[PDB]
Amino acid sequence: AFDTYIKLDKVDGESTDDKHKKWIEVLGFAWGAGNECTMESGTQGLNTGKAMMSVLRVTKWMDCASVKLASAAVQGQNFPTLELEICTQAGDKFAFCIYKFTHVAVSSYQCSGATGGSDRPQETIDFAYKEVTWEYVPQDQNGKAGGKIGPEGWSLITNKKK
Amino acid sequence: AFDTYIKLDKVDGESTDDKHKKWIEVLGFAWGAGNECTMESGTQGLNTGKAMMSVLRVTKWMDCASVKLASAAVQGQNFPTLELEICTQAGDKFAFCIYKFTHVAVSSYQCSGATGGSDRPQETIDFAYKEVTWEYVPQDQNGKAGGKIGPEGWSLITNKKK
Amino acid sequence: AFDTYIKLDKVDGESTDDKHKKWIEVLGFAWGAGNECTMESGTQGLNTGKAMMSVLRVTKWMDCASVKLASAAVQGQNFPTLELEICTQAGDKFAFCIYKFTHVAVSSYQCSGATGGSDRPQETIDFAYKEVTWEYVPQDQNGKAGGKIGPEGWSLITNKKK
Amino acid sequence: AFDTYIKLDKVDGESTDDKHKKWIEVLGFAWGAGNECTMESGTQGLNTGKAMMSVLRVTKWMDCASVKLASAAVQGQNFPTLELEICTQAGDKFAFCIYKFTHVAVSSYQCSGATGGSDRPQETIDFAYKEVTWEYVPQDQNGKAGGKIGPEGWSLITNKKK
Amino acid sequence: AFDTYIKLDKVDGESTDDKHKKWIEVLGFAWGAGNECTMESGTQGLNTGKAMMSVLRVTKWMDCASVKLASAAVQGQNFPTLELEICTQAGDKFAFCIYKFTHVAVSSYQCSGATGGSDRPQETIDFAYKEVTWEYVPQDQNGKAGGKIGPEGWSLITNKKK
Amino acid sequence: AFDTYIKLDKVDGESTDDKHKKWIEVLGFAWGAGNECTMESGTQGLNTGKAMMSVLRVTKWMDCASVKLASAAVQGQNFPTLELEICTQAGDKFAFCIYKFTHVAVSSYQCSGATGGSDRPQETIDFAYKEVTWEYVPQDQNGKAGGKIGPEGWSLITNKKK
Repeated sequence: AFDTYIKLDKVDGESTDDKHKKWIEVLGFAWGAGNECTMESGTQGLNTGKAMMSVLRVTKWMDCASVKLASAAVQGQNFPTLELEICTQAGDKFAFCIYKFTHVAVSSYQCSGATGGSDRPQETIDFAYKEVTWEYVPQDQNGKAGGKIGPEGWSLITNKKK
Repeated sequence: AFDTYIKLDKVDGESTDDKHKKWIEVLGFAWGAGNECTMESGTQGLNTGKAMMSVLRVTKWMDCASVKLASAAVQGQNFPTLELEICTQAGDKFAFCIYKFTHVAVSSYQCSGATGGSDRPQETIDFAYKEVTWEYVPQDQNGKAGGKIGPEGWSLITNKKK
Repeated sequence: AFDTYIKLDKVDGESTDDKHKKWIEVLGFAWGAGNECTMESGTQGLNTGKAMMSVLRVTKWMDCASVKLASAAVQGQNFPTLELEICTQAGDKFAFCIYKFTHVAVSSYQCSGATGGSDRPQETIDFAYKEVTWEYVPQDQNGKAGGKIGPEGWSLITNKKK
Repeated sequence: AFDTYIKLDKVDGESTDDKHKKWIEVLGFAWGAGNECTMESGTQGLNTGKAMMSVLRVTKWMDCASVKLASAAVQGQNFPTLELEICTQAGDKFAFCIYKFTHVAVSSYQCSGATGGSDRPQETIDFAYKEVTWEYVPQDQNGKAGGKIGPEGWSLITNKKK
Repeated sequence: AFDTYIKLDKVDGESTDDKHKKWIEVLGFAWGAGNECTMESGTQGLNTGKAMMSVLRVTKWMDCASVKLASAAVQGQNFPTLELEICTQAGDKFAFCIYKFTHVAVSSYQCSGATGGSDRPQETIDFAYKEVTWEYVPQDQNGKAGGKIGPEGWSLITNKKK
Repeated sequence: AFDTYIKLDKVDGESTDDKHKKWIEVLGFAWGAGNECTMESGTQGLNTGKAMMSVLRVTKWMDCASVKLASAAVQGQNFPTLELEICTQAGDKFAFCIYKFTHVAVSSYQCSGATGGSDRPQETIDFAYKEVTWEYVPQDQNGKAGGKIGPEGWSLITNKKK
């Protein structure tokens, strides 16, 4: 259920499934946005102010991407595009949620090792970006998919939509 | 027990039950209000000062509303009306508590994915607003409902009741 | 054991037991007082300074009082009298502790809903006040009650006892 | 094991055991002292500076002392003497630790009620003081007691020993 | 699984396995790097700013290295090289991750003892450094290893790569 | 396993084992040292700066030493020597780690009592000092001991080694 993959330009991960070959296998993502809307209690309009977005926080094991992720950090390396993709365990293994970032960087890379229990050390990566898109897809109780829900998004270079 | 649904103007969720078609299915809500009454210990009257209210914090899975919720955030999108509704599992599936917000915005949208366990990622949404109403309904031990308890509320535009 | 009820002037709760009809059924109360006695280590006398008291923090389910409690908050509504009462499960269901507040307000009302597990949402209410009284009653191991322990208390309008 | 009792001048608690009639039965005490000795790393001598002591934090159920404890708080009531006593479950139910405070006050009284589970609400009391004494007594593996370990202590009025 | 060893110049640990004789056996490592990339939302470029790296936090039992580690701390002792190495439990016990630090110091040494349960006290060591290298190696599902992933790294003396 | 004893000059504890008669039996110790080595990222050398050490935090039950420990606190009492010693459960009950402090004080004494469960109240003592030594001893898998690992240490009066 909710198997998550993520793609970086010229950065081979280790995945194996048909639709995500050499992608990076990821556990959790965590991501957020929201504006500066106060509870005011004195102003007539709402007053949304400015828009804002959060880094994406990826969790995953060590793989073949580690070293590049490690270097990316201290290198301030610019990527054109990061694609996040969560795909259904059942149904048709399709992506019911397709995220898309543009102008991405690794803002932090962390590493740590349980020691003697769970296999594979675990890393946590923070991906800073400029632009992004949501895209969601429902699933027919009959197993199959349904219509895709209008790909929308936002840009921190323009402070406009999509 | 305590099944919670929530409605937004022109924002189809995914619900299915008769009374809440295409509504957004929600787990928890959390909401609060209260004034600035100090323990003083020097003033003769009570001294309630100003009134205040909190954002509503919704919890729910990803659905078809996600993308719109996502966009709403960075878009500062204004909605006329948000209706919250908690409905009894037994009895007559009626709403024993009907909340009503007027002039609503999404102040924050957060996203996160367990990775490989529970199904469906989970989002947490903060809804800023201008006005609102409580409304509660008791339930007859004989299963059925009882009289509705006077719909009351408050406005941050007037700082008056109802 | 330790069943707690609480009464507000013209504010029907939902209780049912003989001695507390239409009272508000409550789970926890939490309450505190104490003065500003420092560990000094330089002054000869003790130096109690000023007296102080805390809000009472009530916990309970949603009931018929909710809406009034909700309104009370933003309304800064003044009540003459709040009576707290904890009554023995065994023995004679009598109140072994009788609290009494005078000039009460709701300083905050909070709401929240588990989602799908425990029944009934849960609210937490903070009651600000001016005056109050303890009153305790022992219980005879023979089941029955014993003498009542001198009703005492204090006032924040006078900073005197009882 | 480690049954704790505590005595206040003209303040009947509820205890029953032979050696502690009408004393107040207590669960935990928590107490501390220590000076202002820094890790310096620049000064030749140690440099203990000033001496200091902590309030005693008592935990216990509601009893017949509650009301007096409650009043003591807001009243800044001065007591001459508080005796703490921890007594062995086995052996001879003797006190292997005898604490003694002089010039005591209640600096805070807190109250709280679980609601519906454990019996008896629980209060936490902070006792401010001027002077105090330790006294400890070993126990013969043969069940019986041993010699008492020199009653020592300290005073915050003199900043001298015993 | 994920057995971790670490080597210091002229500092015999206690390990025993063929490939890591007299090395120091370690449980967890924890390590991190990342730059100062803000979510900006006003600047056109990304703006990675400066690069930065974290201390390495080692966890291990007391061994023969303890005393030297202890002395290193207060001595500010400079080492040329610290090699970290995590080796597969299965396959060929090879190191699928080879870390390499240059110009290392012990910035802190901590000690602590459970008391009576787990064997061996536990120490936590922080290793400050100047330079370092990642190096990772995949593993053939057929048990054996695969190609090594380009040894990269970074230097805080140059603020350049590798 | 890892049985810990500690000795103070003219301060009889309660221990019983042959090698530690009347010593104080202790559960945990916790102790630390380390210098002020920054991650700099601008300076060429390492830059260890100053050396520093932590108090030793002892945990133990109440015994015959309590009262003296209690008095030591408020008395700022100077001891010449504190010896810490952790001894193997198996093998030959020898001390595989011998700590030695010189010019010791009790900087804090804390007390607390579970109430009715675990036997014996528990105290936590902080020992401030001037000087100290590590000393470790390996153990032959054949049960017996091995060579002792050079007794080293440090002084806060000189800021030199051993």
